[PDB]
Amino acid sequence: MDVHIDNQVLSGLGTPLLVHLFVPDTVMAELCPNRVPNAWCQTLFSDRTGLTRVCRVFAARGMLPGRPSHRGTFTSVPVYCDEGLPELYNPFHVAALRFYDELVGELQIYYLSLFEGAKRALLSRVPVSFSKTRRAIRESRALVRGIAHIFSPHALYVVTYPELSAQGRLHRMTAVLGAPEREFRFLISVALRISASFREKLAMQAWTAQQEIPVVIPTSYSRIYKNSDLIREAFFTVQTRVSWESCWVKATISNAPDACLWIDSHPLYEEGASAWGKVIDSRPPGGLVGAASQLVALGTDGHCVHLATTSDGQAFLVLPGGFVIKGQLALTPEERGYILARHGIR
Amino acid sequence: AQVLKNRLLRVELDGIMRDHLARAEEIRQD
Amino acid sequence: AQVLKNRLLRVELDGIMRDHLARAEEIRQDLDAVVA
Amino acid sequence: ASRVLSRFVSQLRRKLERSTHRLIADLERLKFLYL
Amino acid sequence: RFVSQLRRKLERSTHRLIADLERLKFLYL
Repeated sequence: MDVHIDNQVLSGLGTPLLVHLFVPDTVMAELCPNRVPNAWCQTLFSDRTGLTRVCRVFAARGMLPGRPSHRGTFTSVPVYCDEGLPELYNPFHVAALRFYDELVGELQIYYLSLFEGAKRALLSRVPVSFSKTRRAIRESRALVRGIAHIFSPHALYVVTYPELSAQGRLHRMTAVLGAPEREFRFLISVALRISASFREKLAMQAWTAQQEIPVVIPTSYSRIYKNSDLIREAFFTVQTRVSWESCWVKATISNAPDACLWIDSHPLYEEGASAWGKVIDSRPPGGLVGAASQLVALGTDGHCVHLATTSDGQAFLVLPGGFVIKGQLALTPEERGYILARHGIR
Repeated sequence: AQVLKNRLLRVELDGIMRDHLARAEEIRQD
Repeated sequence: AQVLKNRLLRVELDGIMRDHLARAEEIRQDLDAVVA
Repeated sequence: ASRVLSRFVSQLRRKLERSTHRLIADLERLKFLYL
Repeated sequence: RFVSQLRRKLERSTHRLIADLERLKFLYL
């Protein structure tokens, strides 16, 4: 319970009330491989979308709960959406975290899964952490309760405990949707406009390939890939469930820091949720010929479609087979600032 | 959205049962 | 296809489960007013 | 004598039993509103 | 004093029963 009293006196500037929680290792293992993170709070609104300041959450892992039943990581969620009096709760209201060590993996949590279980679980001197002395005397089992998670179907333990007035006001609060409805529709909107840009670039040209990346191709390429076999190019737009892991936003976050290339690569047909948001590097002493080795290793991928984004506002789609279709990236810069505030600072 | 609403009705349903079990306190003195 | 149909079944189900409490509340408010 | 006022406190206990059914009763209406 | 026992056992029987009805609801979906 070390992180509980570690960000309860630090996050009190940006947030009135702080919640203490657990994440099991089993539920967040598909967020990040090999438990590489060791956070950033950004609660987005359901009907009142906007943008909010980012709050920092101190989390430390590898340390168990008081229960021996499950052993997982520690976390905390700030609650600061409730304007003025926090007696109102916003229902169907997400809270999004950016847990990280070196930014990797994302977590989304409803306020309703949080708050329903929070009521369910119930000549100087040196300065003393009065919260630390008050935390130490509870030390019991029923402070922690297991609550199912609506995003990912697992039990997420919250630890609340009759500590002080700050949690004391918390369980007395009650009040009388569309928060994940927007982010899917937004990403599919920009994916539809990108596929329309590729449609008009294939239309103003002949229906042909320019083949930016060289790779050798067999004679049976029109057989083993059928005539107008755009099955992957059909279903590409359904396969992009994520955006903030995608390389599509990696160009927009890298405009201010200069310009490299980013790759969203997907399986020809359901071979696995492959890869999102990687780098093609010209900075290190691998150099431009080292980046060209990566790009020909990209074009030689015979079982994956590829999408390329540049940081300067251009988008490409590399077919398996070295073929490519040029395209444009440009969008209304309100959504640029929207994504830039969704990730971090403007 | 359907499986979201299914877990969403299962997380709200225990709230009214916890409220009823809180109302069952006043039963014990009557 | 038919989550409309299962939604109608759960709607009529919560209707007939509200029926039991609408039955029981008035009977519980009748049996305590005989104390006069 | 001493058996008079408990009959008055019983209706006060019934008063909260009457009024706190609305706290349940608006909640299923909210369930129908959201779902 | 005999009214404060049968009424109490029957409302205990219905407060277990409304939980059984929500359990039948969870049995449905």
